[PDB]
Parts: sequence; structure tokens; C-alpha cells
Amino acid sequence: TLPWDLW
Amino acid sequence: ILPIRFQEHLQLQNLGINPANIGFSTLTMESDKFICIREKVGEQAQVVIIDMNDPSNPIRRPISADSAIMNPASKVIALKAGKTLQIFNIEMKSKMKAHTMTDDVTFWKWISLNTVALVTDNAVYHWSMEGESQPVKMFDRHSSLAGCQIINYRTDAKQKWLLLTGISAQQNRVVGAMQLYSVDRKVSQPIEGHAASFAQFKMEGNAEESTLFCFAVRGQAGGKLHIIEVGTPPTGNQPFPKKAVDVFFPPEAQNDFPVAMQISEKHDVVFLITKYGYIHLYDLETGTCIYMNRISGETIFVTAPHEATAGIIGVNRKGQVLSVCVEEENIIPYITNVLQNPDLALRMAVRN
Repeated sequence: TLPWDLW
Repeated sequence: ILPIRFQEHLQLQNLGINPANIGFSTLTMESDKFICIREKVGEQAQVVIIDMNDPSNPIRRPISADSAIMNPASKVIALKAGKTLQIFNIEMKSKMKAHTMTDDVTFWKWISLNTVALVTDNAVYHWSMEGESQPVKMFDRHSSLAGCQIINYRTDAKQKWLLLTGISAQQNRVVGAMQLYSVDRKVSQPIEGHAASFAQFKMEGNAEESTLFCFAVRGQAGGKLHIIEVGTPPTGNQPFPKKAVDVFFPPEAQNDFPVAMQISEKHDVVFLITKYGYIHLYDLETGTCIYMNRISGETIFVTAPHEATAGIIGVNRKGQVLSVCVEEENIIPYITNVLQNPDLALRMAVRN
């Protein structure tokens, strides 16, 4: 759901 | 004098791109020739194509697709619209090839001028642009990648070694999980790692190039970079001696980890970029760390080789397009004089 670039 | 040169080539916002669209899910850079942004205005989808030779003149066009990736060289684009894939010639405005998959494609990438790699939940396929062929299954995914976000897919120069990378955020860490498949041995190997690349390397005295596999990880043993030869040395070759060095993460970079790697075959150096925006430079032969610094305040989420300089180019979450290359006149001096390593510097000189 949250894409990894935003982690 | 530094071993490298850093430079901001572009800010995408100055080319008219909204920050909502600057991210892994909507922006691709399959080579240093093009950047492609999938934007949505009202209920119309668009792709903006930026020719890196003529940045100030974007090709902004309405299209119906969830995903777009430009060929590494040609004005050819692949578009995914549901489970239906199409390869389109832009200048002819014509459809070359279409295919409808059974399973969703969660990740895809050009691995050459001719071939698109297609990643489903269960498998990896290669789809050739030329001809009539449908996607060909190469291997089934391994359990260790289940539920991972796929972030990359890489091949060696001969297409005999294939590598899929997935990551997973957990409470106290980001798990890295790779699957390395041998096309000749017909077997896979699970590996713990976050970023990787292949390279051709010529040892002195050998009859042929060696095929090297390099991978970085932040695991239980801390930050590690491994350089190993893959496959059987040819007659006339000695084997490459496995290296295993450190990647340093400062205390203030608690959640940091590797996300991108490219390797200069002109200079035999490894470029490594982390989640937080640090770069590290290593000698490919020895695994010696030449240099480290922070080049970006924000995540660099896509990179490619900067082919004219044998460097690395990337895009960050603020829309900065950044590159790092070797300073060809200063790297030897810097290893000699600043690093105080005349042995390494002679060896690099001598191999030149």
C-alpha cells in the first residue's frame, strides 16, 4: 500500500 | 581535489511537473536518454516524455495506461493498461505488439534494447520486442520474496545470470530479499541483500573477462558489500578472490539502507546509493572504499548508468536529477595523496 520510496 | 564530480542537471518542477507525480509509482528512467512521468489531470491520464538532450521541450500527451517505460534508446514506449501490455512506436504513432497476461504485472523494466522483463506474483518472464513471440517464463519466484515490494530486476552482460530484488518494511527493519537464477545450471539461490549489479572485470594474466556479482546489504552483520565471481572460470582464467567489505552507516542514519548500485566498467568502480541519499565509492578489484558523502536530502528512487562518463545518474523525491562521475584527472592523486594508499593507486594506474 505505502510505496517503498515513501517509507 | 575529490575523486568524484557531483552535479544537478535539472529540477523537474521547472519543467512543469507537479510534485505529486515525482515518485517510484509514476516516474521511470530506464536509461540516461529519457525520463517518463505519468500524470493525471481530472480524469485524463498523460505521459510527459523528457528527452535528456532537449530537456526544455517536453512531449506531453494524453494516454490511457497505468504504467509507461521508454526504450533505452529508441522512441519506443511500452504501456500497461490493466493486464494488457502494448509496445508503441511514438514517431510512427503505431502499435508494434500487444499481449494480454493471465496475472497482473507488478513490476517491469527494459533489460536491453530488445527485451522487457515482466514480473508477476509467481514468476519472471522476458518479452522480446522483435518478432511474434509471447512472453517466455524464465523462472518461478521463491517463497522468500512473497509479499515483498519488487524494486529491481538485473541481468549480466550475457543474460546467463538473472537477479530479482524485493524489500519489506518491518517494525525495526527493512528486509532485503534477492533471488539469483543461473540460466545454465537451471537453479536459483535466495540471498539477503538490498542493492546489486553485475560487471565484466579483466584480471591480469587471464585469458578472458570474469563475470562479477556485487551486492550490498544492511543485515545482522551490519553494512556489507560482497564481490564474488559467478560461474566457472574459463580455461586460462584464475578465479576472482571473493571480497567482503563494510558499508558504513552513521548513528544519525538509523533507518538507512542501500537502494541503488551502478558499476563503471571504464574505471572498475562501484557506485552505491542509500535510502537517505548517501553515496559510497569502492574499488571493484579490492573492495576498498575510496569515498563517502551525502548527495541528497531526499530518497533517490530511480537510477541509471550515465553512459558517456561511465557514472551514475538518479532522480529524487524533490525532482532533482543528480549525477556522480569519476574525476578522471584526480582519482589517482586522491588515492595516493589524501587516502595515503600508493599501492592501490599504482595498481589502478598499472591496470590502465
